Amino acid sequence: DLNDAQLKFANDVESRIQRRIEAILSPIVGNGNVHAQVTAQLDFANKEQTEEHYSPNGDASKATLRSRQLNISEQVGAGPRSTQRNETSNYEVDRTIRHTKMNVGDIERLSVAVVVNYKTLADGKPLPLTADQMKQIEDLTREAMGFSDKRGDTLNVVNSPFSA
Amino acid sequence: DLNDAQLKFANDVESRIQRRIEAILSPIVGNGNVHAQVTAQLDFANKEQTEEHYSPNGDASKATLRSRQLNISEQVGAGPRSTQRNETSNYEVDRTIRHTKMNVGDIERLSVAVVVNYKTLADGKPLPLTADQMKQIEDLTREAMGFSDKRGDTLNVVNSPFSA
Amino acid sequence: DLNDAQLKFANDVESRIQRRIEAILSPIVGNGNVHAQVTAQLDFANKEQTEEHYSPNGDASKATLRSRQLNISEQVGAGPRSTQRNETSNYEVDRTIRHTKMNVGDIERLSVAVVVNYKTLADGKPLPLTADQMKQIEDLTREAMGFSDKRGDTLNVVNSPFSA
Amino acid sequence: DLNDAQLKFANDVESRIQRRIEAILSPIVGNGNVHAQVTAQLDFANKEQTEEHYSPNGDASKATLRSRQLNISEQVGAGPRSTQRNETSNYEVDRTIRHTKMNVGDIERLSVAVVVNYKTLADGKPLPLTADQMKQIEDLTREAMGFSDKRGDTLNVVNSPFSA
Amino acid sequence: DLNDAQLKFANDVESRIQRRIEAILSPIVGNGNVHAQVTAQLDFANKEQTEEHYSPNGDASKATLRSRQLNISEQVGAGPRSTQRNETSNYEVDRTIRHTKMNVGDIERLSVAVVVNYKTLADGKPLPLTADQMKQIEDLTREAMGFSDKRGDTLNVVNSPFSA
Repeated sequence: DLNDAQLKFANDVESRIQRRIEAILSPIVGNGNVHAQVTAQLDFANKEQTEEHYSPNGDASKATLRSRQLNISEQVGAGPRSTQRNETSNYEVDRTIRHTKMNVGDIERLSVAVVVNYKTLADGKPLPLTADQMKQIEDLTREAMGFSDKRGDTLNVVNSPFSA
Repeated sequence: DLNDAQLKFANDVESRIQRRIEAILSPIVGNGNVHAQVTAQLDFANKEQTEEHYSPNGDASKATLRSRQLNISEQVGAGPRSTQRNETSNYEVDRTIRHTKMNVGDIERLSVAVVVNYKTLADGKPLPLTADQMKQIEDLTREAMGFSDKRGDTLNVVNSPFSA
Repeated sequence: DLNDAQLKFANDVESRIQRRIEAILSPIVGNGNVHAQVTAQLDFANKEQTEEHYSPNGDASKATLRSRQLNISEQVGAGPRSTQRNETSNYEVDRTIRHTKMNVGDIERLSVAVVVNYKTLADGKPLPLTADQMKQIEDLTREAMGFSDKRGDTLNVVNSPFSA
Repeated sequence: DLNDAQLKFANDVESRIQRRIEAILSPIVGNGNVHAQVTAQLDFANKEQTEEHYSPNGDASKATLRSRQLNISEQVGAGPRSTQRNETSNYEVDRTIRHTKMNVGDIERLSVAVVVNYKTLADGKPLPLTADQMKQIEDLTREAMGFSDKRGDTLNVVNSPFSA
Repeated sequence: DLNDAQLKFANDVESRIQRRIEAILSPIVGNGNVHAQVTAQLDFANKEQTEEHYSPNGDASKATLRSRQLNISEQVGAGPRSTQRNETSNYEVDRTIRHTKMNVGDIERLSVAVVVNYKTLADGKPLPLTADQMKQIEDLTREAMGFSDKRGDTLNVVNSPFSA
């Protein structure tokens, strides 16, 4: 029931990422000379979070006060000195409440496998690509897939001649 | 259901960013001599936040007072001196409450992949572009995509001859 | 639903900024010899804010009083002196409450990409523009776009010959 | 909905400022020899403010009193002197409450771009204008646009020959 | 009843992972020259979790205070010294409540078995593959299956000639 809807959601996301990669990889490598497939680890767990933050007021310069009683006594007779300080302070503090409801269906970790073809010249020899072109393909695929390191995304692009 | 609506929202945003990039990249590079694709990491999490800020009043110059009782006693007989100061102060403080409801569907991180063609002169030789022109394309794409560093936007523009 | 309305709002704002830029850039550069595209980062977050400000009254010259009790005693017998001052003061303070509801749909950051053509004389040679003319175009575009530094606006105008 | 009404309001304000500038710039520069465009940053945020002001009464000359108790005692026996002064004062203070509801749709910052043509004499040579005439145009545009420094208004008028 | 639905859910997930692997393994190894099967250990246990986190306030620099009473007494007569410090502090602490409902049907551990064929040249000799090609197949399968180490995923790809 709901599981099938989630699976179809994942399939559509993967297909659209695949198409976005193919769109940029087509003009330079050529139609059919590139194949990519995407798998997506998604987030279907309902989470609700409330965050409370208090600004520190331990420093007297940023401390906000409402009432303060400072009783000071010094009975000098060091000799028979007698110092007494009774201090009472009531503070008002900065407060920030944030309520967050995470979206259901977010992407947790995306791994993408891309395979490119060789280059057959007018003679027909399948000449492999170069390192610079491979780096360009890797960068383009990283851009298309929305590659990020916080998610833990992995990308692998290899070059090999396609079968007949 | 709602996930499909969010996905269509993302697709429309990406398509419009793509079209905006293509619009400026067309007059100089030429029709079809430029291809770009956009992926968008969006924000579909409902967040509500209330912020409270208190202006500090620790300095006597900016401190606002309502009532103040200052009892001072000095019984000089340092000898048998006896100083006593009882101070009570009630303050009124500046207060700022901000209530914020973040919009659903905002952009978190935008990465854009752009590929340009080579230059075929009247002879037909695919002459590659220059560094200055590449920098101009990068700047134009950054302007079109709304490039920002707080979001974490990444842009990659590479030059390569298009396939037939 | 609402997201589409927000997107159409952004598109209309961007189109009108584009048209305003084109309107001034047309008479001097010429029809079609200028192309500009605008992207707008907008504010669709409902914010409500209440601000309270108290005027400081720590200086006796600007302090407003309602009731004041000053008991002073000096029993001179420094010898066996005995000074005692009990002071109680009730103040009235200036107060300013400001309630603000920010508009939904305001502009946060505007970045604009403008491209101009070269100058083809009667012979037909595409002569590039000059530095003074480029500075004039930059100033005119800044004026049209409502360029501001608090928002974080970025503008890029480059000169390049248009393709056929 | 409301955003479109606000945008149309901004467009009408900008168009009327443009027409006012054109009206004075026409008789001297000539019909069509002047083009101006206006952009307006407006205020669509509902603000409500209540201000309370108390006149200071720390000086005995401007202090208004309702009741005053002054107990003075001097038991001279400096010797065994004993001075005691108990003073209680109740004041009445001046008070001014101001309640302000700012208008929705006010102008925050106006920037205007104006371009003028060259002067083609009977021979047809496009003779540029002079510094005095440019200063006069700048002053007239500042007057028409309602130029102010508190708002942060910026004006740019440049001279360049119009294209065919 | 529900068990059959869960089993069909597992079968669909396994089939889609199998198809994703086959899709990338087809262009290089060839149609039919690759066979893969997937088994999935799934999560059909309903879990609900509430998390509470308190920011530490043991350091006086990050400690937020509401009321503080500090009575200090020093009766010097080390001699007959008498120090007494009574300190009472009330703190306000940061608080974060997270409520999480894990999705039913998540993947716990995925193990995948892939078998590839040999290479029969024009002569017909079944030449085995190379180490580099095997490593490429392993990497592609890891990318397709969403291989992760936290889950405990295991992958085994072996090379052997297919039977008639």
